[PDB]
This record gives sequence, C-alpha cells and structure tokens, in this order.
Amino acid sequence: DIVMTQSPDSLAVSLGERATINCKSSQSVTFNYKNYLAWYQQKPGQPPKLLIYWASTRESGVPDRFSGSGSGTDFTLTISSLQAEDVAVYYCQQHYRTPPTFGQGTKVEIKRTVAAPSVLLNNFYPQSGNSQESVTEQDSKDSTYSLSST
Amino acid sequence: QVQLVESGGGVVQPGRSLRLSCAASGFTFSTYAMHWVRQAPGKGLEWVAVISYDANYKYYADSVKGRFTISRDNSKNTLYLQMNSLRAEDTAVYYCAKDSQLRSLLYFEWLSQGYFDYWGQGTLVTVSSASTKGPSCLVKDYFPEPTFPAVLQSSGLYSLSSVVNHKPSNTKV
Amino acid sequence: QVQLVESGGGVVQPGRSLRLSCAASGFTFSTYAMHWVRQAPGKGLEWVAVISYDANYKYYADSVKGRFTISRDNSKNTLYLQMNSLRAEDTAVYYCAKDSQLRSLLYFEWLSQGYFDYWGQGTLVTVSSASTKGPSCLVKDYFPEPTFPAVLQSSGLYSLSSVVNHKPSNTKV
Amino acid sequence: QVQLVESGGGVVQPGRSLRLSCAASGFTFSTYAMHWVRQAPGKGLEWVAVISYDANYKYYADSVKGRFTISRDNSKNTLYLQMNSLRAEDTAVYYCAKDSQLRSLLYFEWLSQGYFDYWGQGTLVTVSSASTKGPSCLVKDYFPEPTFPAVLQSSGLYSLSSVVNHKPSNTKV
Amino acid sequence: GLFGAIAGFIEGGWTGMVDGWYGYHHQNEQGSGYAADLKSTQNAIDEITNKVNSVIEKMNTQFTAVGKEFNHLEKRIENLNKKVDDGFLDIWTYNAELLVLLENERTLDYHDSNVKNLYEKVRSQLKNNAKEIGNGCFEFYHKCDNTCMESVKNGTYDYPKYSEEAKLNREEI
Amino acid sequence: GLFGAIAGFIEGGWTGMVDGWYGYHHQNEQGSGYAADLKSTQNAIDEITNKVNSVIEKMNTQFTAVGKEFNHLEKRIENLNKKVDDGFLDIWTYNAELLVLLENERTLDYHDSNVKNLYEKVRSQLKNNAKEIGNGCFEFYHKCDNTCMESVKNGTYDYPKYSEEAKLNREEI
Amino acid sequence: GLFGAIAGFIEGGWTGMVDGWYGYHHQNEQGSGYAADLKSTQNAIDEITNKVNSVIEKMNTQFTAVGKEFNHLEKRIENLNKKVDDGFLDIWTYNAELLVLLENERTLDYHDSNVKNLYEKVRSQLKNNAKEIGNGCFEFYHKCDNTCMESVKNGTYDYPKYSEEAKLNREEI
Amino acid sequence: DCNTTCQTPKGAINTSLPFQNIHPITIGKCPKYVKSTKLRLATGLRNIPSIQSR
Amino acid sequence: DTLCIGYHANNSTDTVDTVLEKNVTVTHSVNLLEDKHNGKLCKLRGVAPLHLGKCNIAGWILGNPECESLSTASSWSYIVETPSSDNGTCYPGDFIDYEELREQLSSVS
Ligand SMILES: *[C@@H]1O[C@H](CO)[C@@H](O[C@@H]2O[C@H](CO)[C@@H](O)[C@H](O)[C@H]2NC(C)=O)[C@H](O)[C@H]1NC(C)=O
Ligand SMILES: *C1O[C@H](CO)[C@@H](O)[C@H](O)[C@H]1NC(C)=O
Repeated sequence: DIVMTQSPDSLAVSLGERATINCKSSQSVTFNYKNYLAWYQQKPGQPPKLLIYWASTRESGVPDRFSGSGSGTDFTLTISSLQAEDVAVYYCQQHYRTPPTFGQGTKVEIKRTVAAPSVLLNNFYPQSGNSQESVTEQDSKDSTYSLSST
Repeated sequence: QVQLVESGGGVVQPGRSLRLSCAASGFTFSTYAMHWVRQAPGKGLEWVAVISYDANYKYYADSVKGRFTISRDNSKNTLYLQMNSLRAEDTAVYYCAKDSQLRSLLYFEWLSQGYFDYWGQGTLVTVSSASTKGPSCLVKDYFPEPTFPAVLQSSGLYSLSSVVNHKPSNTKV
Repeated sequence: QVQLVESGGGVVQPGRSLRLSCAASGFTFSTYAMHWVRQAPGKGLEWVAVISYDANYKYYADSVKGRFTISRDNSKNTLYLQMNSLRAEDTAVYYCAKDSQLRSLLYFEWLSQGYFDYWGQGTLVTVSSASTKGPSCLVKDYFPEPTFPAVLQSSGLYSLSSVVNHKPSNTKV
Repeated sequence: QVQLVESGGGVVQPGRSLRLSCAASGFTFSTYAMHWVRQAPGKGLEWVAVISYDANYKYYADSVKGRFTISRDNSKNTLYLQMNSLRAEDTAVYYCAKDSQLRSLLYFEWLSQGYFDYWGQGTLVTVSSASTKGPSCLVKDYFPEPTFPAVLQSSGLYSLSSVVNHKPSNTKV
Repeated sequence: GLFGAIAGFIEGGWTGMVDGWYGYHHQNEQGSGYAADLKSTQNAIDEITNKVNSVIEKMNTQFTAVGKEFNHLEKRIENLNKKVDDGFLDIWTYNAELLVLLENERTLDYHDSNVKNLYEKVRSQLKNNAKEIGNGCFEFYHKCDNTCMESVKNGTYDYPKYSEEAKLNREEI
Repeated sequence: GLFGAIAGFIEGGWTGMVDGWYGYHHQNEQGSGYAADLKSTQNAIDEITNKVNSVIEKMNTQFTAVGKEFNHLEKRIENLNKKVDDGFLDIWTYNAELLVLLENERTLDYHDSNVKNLYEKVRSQLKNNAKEIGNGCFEFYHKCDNTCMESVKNGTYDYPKYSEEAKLNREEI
Repeated sequence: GLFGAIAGFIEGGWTGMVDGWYGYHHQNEQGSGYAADLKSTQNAIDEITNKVNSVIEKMNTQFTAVGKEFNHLEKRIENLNKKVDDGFLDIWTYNAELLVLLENERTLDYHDSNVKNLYEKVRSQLKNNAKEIGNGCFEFYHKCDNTCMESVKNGTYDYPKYSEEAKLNREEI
Repeated sequence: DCNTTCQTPKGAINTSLPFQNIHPITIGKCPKYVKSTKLRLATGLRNIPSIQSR
Repeated sequence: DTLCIGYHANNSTDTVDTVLEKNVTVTHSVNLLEDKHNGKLCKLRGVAPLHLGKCNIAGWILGNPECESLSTASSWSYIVETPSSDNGTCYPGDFIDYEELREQLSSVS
C-alpha cells in the first residue's frame, strides 16, 4: 500500500498571497509519462470536488489560480490569487495502485493579525482530565474563532 | 448532468449490519468502475471498495476485507455497500464515487484505478451501542448528530454550546 | 441427405482396364476430398486413393501407384477410379468414401486426412482370366458371383451348397 | 492525354532573377513528384530539382542549392522554378518533367526517384550581360537566338551563315 | 500428444503466478517462489483495455427506426427495402466476424511477443553466468540469493560480480 | 542486386526440400541431405486451412434477387435502387481487397515467424558446440553423424557429450 | 517515469541520425558518428509507400449523385432513402477507423520488427568479440577503427581476425 | 469557373483521398462520407527524441 | 569502443492512433481524410451547372415572367437553385410529377 504523506498540516495565507502545498509519496506514481495523481478540495461540510487530475489538469470548471506540479515521488498543489471562498482541506490522492490512498489533508486558514478572544472565547487568532474543548471554523467574514472549553 | 445520491445511512449497534445504496444519474452507469469512500468524523479520507463495471471484480480495503460486500445493479443504475458486523471504527460518512476510466479491466487486485471524477453528497453511518435518546441555551446528552461542533463525551452521547429541535428523537425545547 | 452411388464394376481379364464412377448427393461435393477404398473378398480394408477438392492433388496407395488414376467432375458431382493393367490381387469390392475435412489442403503426400464419414454401397470388381460361363440341389462351376459362402476352386470358378438363377450368364435350373 | 507546357523563359542579366511556370494537363497532377531538367546549349542533361506531390519536400542539384526555389500549385495544376542570382553557367533550355512514381514519399534527400515519363517542350533561358540588340546573305551580331548553327563569339553575340527576321529585336532585312 | 516445433518455446502456463500476466519463478538456496512483473502487466492491461474500447466506441450510431409498412401494391419497394436490410446484415456479420477473428489472432501474439521480450531482456543480462535450457528456464553457474534474483528482475543485474565464480563451473564435472 | 539488411537472414528457398514447408539440411561425414519438419508442417497447414475457411465460410448469404423494373415515371426510385447497389459494390470491393491484402501480409509473416522459431529452437540447443554463420547455418565444432543430426532435429540434443571435444576446436588453428 | 519491461529494448530515438530511418552509431579511437542504413531505409520506404497507396487506390468510385427530393406524401420512401445513407455512413466510419487503427498498429511494429532485425544481424556477426550491453549497444573487446566499423555495417565482418585479441580481454581486470 | 470531380452544396472537394467529412450530399466520383475527425495513417517511426518525464 | 543500432527522431509532433494507444507521436504520416472544401460550385465535368437564381425549376421551365433573363446553356451537368428560389408556378395549382421532372432535367447534354 503506497503512502501519500503531505506537508504541512495547516497553512496561513492573507487573502491574496501564494499557497504551495507539498505532496511526497511512498514511491514513484509515474508510469508511461502519466502521473497517476489527483487533488481534491473539500469545503468544511461538503463532499470533495475534483480539482486537478493527472498531476496538473484543472477539471470541469476550476478557477485559474489553481496549479498542479510534480513527477515521480514529489508533487505540489499551488493556490495563487488566494481568494477566501476557497478555504478548505486539500487531499492528494494516488491511484497508480490499488488500494488508491490519500493524503491526511491540509487545512487552509486565512492568516490575519492576532486578535485576543472575549469571555467561551469569542474570536482569537491563532485541572487534569475534567474539561473538553469545542472550537469552530472561521466565519465567512471574521477570520477568528469562537472556541469553547468545559 | 452527473448526479449521485447515497442513502440507507444511520445508527446501528456494533456487530450488526447496514446496506447503503447509491442511485446514479447523468452518465452511462454500466460502463464505469464505482467506489465507496469514507471519512471518519474529523479524520482523513479512506478508500473502501471498488466494483468493476461488469461486476465480476470486487476489491476491498484491507480494513473491510471480509465484512463488506460491494455490489451493483445496472438495470436500476444503483450501487450498494452492504456492511456486516460493524465496529465503531466504521463510524464515518460514506461517499459514493465514480472511476474516471471507461471499462477498466480489473483483472488484478492491485492494478491502477482512474481518479474519482464525481462524488456523492455522502451519507453518515454511526456505529454505537448508545441508544437513540432525546436532546436532553445549552443542549447536552443526545444521540446521534445533530452553535459549536459537538464533542462526543465518554458516556457515548454528544454535547456542545450555542450562542432546540432534534431529528431522530422527536423533540422541541 | 448424403448419398453415394458407385458403378462400373465387374469382371475383367488381367492386364486390362476398368473405370468406376461414383455419383454424389446430399452435400457440397466440390469442397471435400474423396477416397476410394477396397476390400479383398474376406480380407481387410485397403485405402487406395484420395483426390483433393480442387483436384490438383491425387495420392495413391503404394500398391496402385502407377496403374490407377483417380479423378472427379464437380460439374456432375461424380468421382472416378480408372484402373489399368489389373492384377487378380486387385479383385475386391470398391467403396467410394468422403473425407470429413472441409477444403483440406493436400499440399503434401503424407499430411493427414479427415476420417471417412460417408461410404458407398460399394461395387465389386473381379479380375480373372476365367470366362463368364453358366451356372453349370448343388450349384457348381460358375463365374463370377453369385446357401453357403462359395469357395473359389483352383479351376477359377466358384462352388458351394444350398439346403438356381445366375445373373451374368442367363440361366434357370 | 498528357501535356506539359513551360513558360517564362528568356534573357536576363547575370545576378538577376527568373520564374518559370509549367502548366500540366492529362493526368492527376496532385499525386506526382515533379522535376526540372536543363541542358546547356550543346551539352548534356542536368537534373536540377524535384518537388514531392504534397510539396513538403524540395530537393536540388548541388549546383543550384541556395539559389533556385521549386514550387507548385495543385489548384492551378502548375509547377514553378524561381531562379535567383543567375550565372551564365545557368544558361540552358529548361525541361519540366514528371516522376513515374505515384505518391513517392521523399522523406530523404537521397532516396530514389521514379523515371521521367513525360517531358515539356522545354523553354530556353539565356543568362548574359549582352543587351538585346538587332540582327545587325550573312547575319551577324544579334542577341539572343535565333542556315547553320551559330557560334557565340567572344563579344557576346551570335553569328553564322545561310545559303532575315529577328524575333526579340523587331527587324527585317 | 505431439506438436510442431514452431510452437512457442515456453509450453505451459502457471496457475501458480496469480498476481499478473507475465512473470518469473525461482529455485535458489532459500526456497521456490513465483513473481509477477506488475509494470509489464499494467502496461499490457492498459493497451488491451484500449483495443477493447476502440473496437466498441468507434462504432457510429444514428437514431434509426428500421421498419416500413407497404401494401399489396408496393411490393417492388418492399423488396428494395428488404435488400437494403439483408445487404447490411451480410456486411456487418462478415466484418463483425473477421474483426474478432483477426483481432483475436493479433492479441494472442501480442502476449506471446510480450513474454519473449521478457526472456530476451533476461538472456541479455545473464550472459555467461547462466545456461539457457528450454521452456524459458535459465540455470545459474553461481549461487543466487534473493538479492541476485530480485535483481535480474529489477533489470539491474551485476555481470562482472558473479562471472568469476561461474567461469570455473563451466569447467568442472 | 542489392537489398536492405532488414530482409530475413535466410535469403533463399529450397526446391530441394520437397517433403514439407519448413526443414533442415545436413553436411556431415556421411553425405548431404534435406529433411522436412513434418510436425511443424502439418501444424501450419492446419492453421492456414483454417484461415482460408474462415475468410470463406464466415460470409452470410440470404436468398436475394437483386433487380427491379421501373417505368419512365419512377426514375427517382430507380436511382435510389441504383445507389443501394453501387453502395454495396464500393463496400465489398474495398473490403474484399484490403482483406486479401492484409491477410496476405500476415500470412507471409507467419511463415517467416515460423522458421525463425525453428532456428531459435536450434541455436538454443547447440550452445557452444556450434558456430552461427548466416543464412541460418550452424557449423559443428565436433563430428556429427546421423545420430547427432536426427537428434538436433528431434529436440533431443546432448550438450555435455560433444562439448568437451568442441572446447578444443574453439582454440586450434 | 517507470515502464513495463516488455517495452522495446532500444528505448530512445536519435534526432542525430538524420539521413534515414534505421542506422548505427560508433565510438572508437577516431571519433563519434552516426550512420543511416540507406538500403534498409529505402526498402521500408518502398514498402510503406505501397501500403499508403493500397489503402487509397483500392477504393472504388462510381459516379453517384446522392440526394433525392420527395413530397409531403412520399415520406416512407424518404425514410428508406435516409437509412440507406445512415447505413453507409455507419459502415464507412467504422471501417475507416478500425482500418487506420489496426494499420497504425502494424506499421509501428514493422519498424520495431525492422531494427530488431538489424541488431540481430549484428549480434550474429560479432559473436565473442563484443559484449551486448543494452539499448542495443555492443562494446568491443578489441580496437575497431573505421574499417572494422564500416565493415560490421557492410555485413562483411571478420571474426577470426580480431577474435585472438578479444580472447584475452575477456580475462583481464 | 473551376473544375471538380466532386461537388457539394458547401463547395467542391478533392478526390485524391478515400474519405471525407465535408458533406453527405455529393455529386460526382466522390470520397466516402465519414463521421470521423482525423484519419492519420502512420508512415514513419515512433517519435521519441526524449525519454524525459516518462 | 562501441557500436549502437538505433532509429530516427525528428521535431515532428504529428500524432496518430493505434488500436493499443491513443495519441502516439510519429516522425511521419499522411492524412487520409479530406477535411477541407473550396466554397465554390465548380464545373462538374468540363461542363458547368445550370444556375437559376430567383426562380426554382418550375418557374424556369414554365416561363415565369421573373425567370426571363436566364442564359440557358445548350447543356449542363447539375442544377443549382437557391433557398430563395421561390419564384415557381405563379398561378396556384399542382405541378404533376414535379420531382420526376427535376430528376430528369437534372443533367442534359
Ligand atoms: C489527444 O490529444 C488531444 C489534444 O491535442 C486531446 O483532444 C483535445 O484536448 C483538449 C484538452 O482537453 C481540448 O481542449 C480539446 O477540445 C480536445 N479535443 C476534443 C474536442 O476531443 C485528446 O483528449 C487526447 N487524447 C487523450 C486520450 O489523451
Ligand atoms: C477544366 O477547366 C479548365 C480551365 O477552364 C479547362 O482548360 C479544361 O478544359 C477543363 N477540363 C476538362 C475536364 O475539360
């Protein structure tokens, strides 16, 4: 079973910066000039959409900012005109062998400036076994987090 | 154009069984391999099974070998997953997916698949010995899901904040 | 269905000649090899000659090489054997037969034949310097054949018992 | 049947240019290689250039490489030679000719041609710094050609005997 | 039974080699084993999947509604229509047949051609180090642990190395 | 004349080898001789007979009665009928031609492929014992009576045996 | 990327060898160089030109004037005429496609088959004198000036000559 | 004023090739109408100047 | 000291489809498919078609006042009418066997 590891786990970019997500693979997934490797984009709460296939090929109707690279054992998704309707987790997937495997994924946080919370901890950025925390995802405008901790 | 609907998800006691369906629309179902994919709540994506277009080749993830049986009916254009003796490790949301490759010959367990061109809206399956109790402004001790993302406590029920109307157990606070 | 009739049999003095015909019915004559087979009176079966469907290949038993000429006419759907300078060793009943193999390419003397699917009712050929005399209740000194199976005596005529009407030499006892 | 007409011949000062045409009739022009051949006045025959049927292969005699450009137009069924920076060594009569080989693939400079099945009536091209003067019964000092075969003297004009009417320079003696 | 010597040197198949189409087998000082050349196996599967799809998808298909009604008085037409149909039947039947026939021919040669390419690749590595002995088996003139072996199959075989040793065994009893 | 080096290593045929298609020849201390590989010859004859029959028998045949009469006033139909015919003519002519063309191609390769398989089988037996020298001739480094010879052709050749002797002649003058 | 081992031993092409299709390359004590086997190159060009022409010229062509007018009241006919056309379309499209497909198949094997015949011719000359090392490269166990080299390519290679020398280098470090 | 061997409502075409996708309606001695978009017939070798990024 | 056997490559990027592989790039090729036309209605044989412009065949042959100036050739090899050729039988009624007539005046010498 080929293993798709990717770096890094999360990543912060200010609505407009680049965005390069690396993607190494247990072994070469290139056979006859073809690069058996796709990228899928899952918006928190959604099925994954196909993004780039055969290493570097925008699907269906995918915005130009998106750019795929790599061969053999190391690849790289590249976001660019970093809009914010495009914060989500990024999966690289190999399909050169069955079982086809995935990456663990990369989450995409819109880097802003720190903004200490409000006490519940309303909107920040970025006793032994009694408590349990429940954060959130960034609201479609704030860029911060309404966390929790019982 | 392309459309894929999954169904038959829900909450089952461990050891028991479940059968997912997936109706297909918008393409020639009887000429593509089909896959089932899952995603543990909060974790990554796990490929689970592929069935070849003619249906004489079924292949499974090591971790479901033995217990899951993938199948189809081209007559009805639907794809099934029949899970058996479910563990909690099996709790996940289950995505029905399409292979990109037309008429792939899956003569061998390891050969390559296309990519996953179209996905299902996905249906979640919760395996748990917990019983489908009420929602029991704070909302604690319900089951299963459905304001913050809850945190399955040890008891086996979910809880959170919000600053109430449960679907399974009919209630209204 | 299939039908094969042989003719032109009879009694000839040694050294002389004979031409057997065989009309075919019930199948596509012009696409099969054809054989002539013989059976000495009381002895085994001797393959004698094969002619390929197009007729550009004729092959003979060592023991008739030189003296027999096999031939056909697809136009008339008949097969011929033309025997020349006949010995008595040639006395026998002659079976016309069909090769089982469609369009066999007999490019070589030794290659294999099909089997013999259909046979003729067979016609007997007697080679003998004896003359076609009368039947001369016992019946002795006639020639040729036609109650026991006769026993060709040394004189060259046949004899037997029975406990009379000869075809060749017209008689009635 | 087959017909080939050349044109655009004549007298040019050295260093200058010329474009020969050749209209074809009587065969499918767009499926044959075509050649230009020349013959110095009194000397042998010199192959000069070949253009493949599709026109993506043009090949030239060492001695015109660089300066001549062969071409065609299948639409009009004509063949061209465009000569540039002409030397006197280029003075010759130019024969338009047909390759015998249908659709020859001239992928390479050296491969073989068919033969030359049909020829043009040929048009002569005179390269010379001499000017087209009059005919100036003896006829001396004219240019160019047109009773014996003249003998281009050193001056650069032609002369002979005969025992007068010049085409180029209109005259009448 | 017997068999022409023109029949592929490698006589039998391996129910043993389950993982792929083409592959190897080893007997060395560590045990037996089979091994499937996946990369070649995938290659061929890719190609064949393509031939299968070509033969299928290349076929056009207009919306047609064969079938026409005529009356007791338009029988000539009805017979024209009849022959257009029979006409197309005789055509497709013939091409559907010779197509599969000739394509089946070529496909089993592809496979033949394919192993023979594998055996070539090998006999080219193990120059002197090995004896070629038939049914596509090489014997070693030198020990060949699971390195040496996963190596001949890796296309990465060391010839100088084991050569010295082998040199002596092409000598001894 | 000259010839591409891509042309089969075995340049000529043998009017000498009359018994079959493929075969051998020997020069040893006992005389010359030719020999036909019957088993391979029969094999190929069986296969080719089949291709011939396939090409012929696979062709459908409805009872048809082409031919229609119309009058001065049903000319549109008559022209429809005309094109259905011309249509079928252009189709069959084209397939009848390319079929024989491409099948003739493959058949002469079969035969080529076939001897090259024979020569392979041999060069694989007579490892060092023999010199490969061209036009598919091996010379022996050791005596080879009619045993050794009927043996290389029997597929049953003893390599250790004659090896010792040959070892020394790959040394001497 | 990776690749099945069934893929032609000679991996790459030579933009370097401009003069022809198939050919050689040499590294010796005098310089590098490429060389095109013209005689083989011409041969193949002759053959391919023929396949191209066959595929084209074998196609019949009656003067036809497809197209018919009918009125609001001869619609059955108009639909008969429609299907005769669609019928022919579906036929030619299918054969035009599989023809080029299968002919493209065979043509790239021809070429493959062709170099492999060149490499064969060579490995058969340079018996022991050379090491076969892959991508169709032989190394010499002996000096090989531009004689030796224009010679291996001339089909005229001297084996005894350089053998003695090479004998020793299949020994040294 | 041009000549042709094959006329179509859209224009004239050539007849020096076997197939054609200009138009079904044809007058003349015409190429066969096909619904194909390319019919390239390989004549030469597999172009493999590089074995790069294979 | 080496000798290699090899083959040709060039800058060509013409592809071609094998039964085993789509888009195989080759050094050489030949289209078999006429994909391009010349947009004119040419002389079929040596003989031109017969153009009618404003009137259809019915108008031309009956003599519709509008189809007057029509230089009728002593012959033709096919008839061209426009999608605009509406100028036919001006006075209403049925032209009998009208299509038999067309596919019969279709070419005359
Ligand atoms: C063969 O190559 C061509 C590219 O030249 C591919 O065909 C086109 O691909 C591009 C990119 O998708 C499209 O913009 C064109 O519209 C395609 N042509 C059409 C309409 O089919 C083709 O897909 C290639 N084949 C394969 C299987 O790789
Ligand atoms: C075709 O047209 C040309 C140019 O008008 C003419 O010279 C020629 O005679 C015509 N060809 C035929 C086939 O008559």
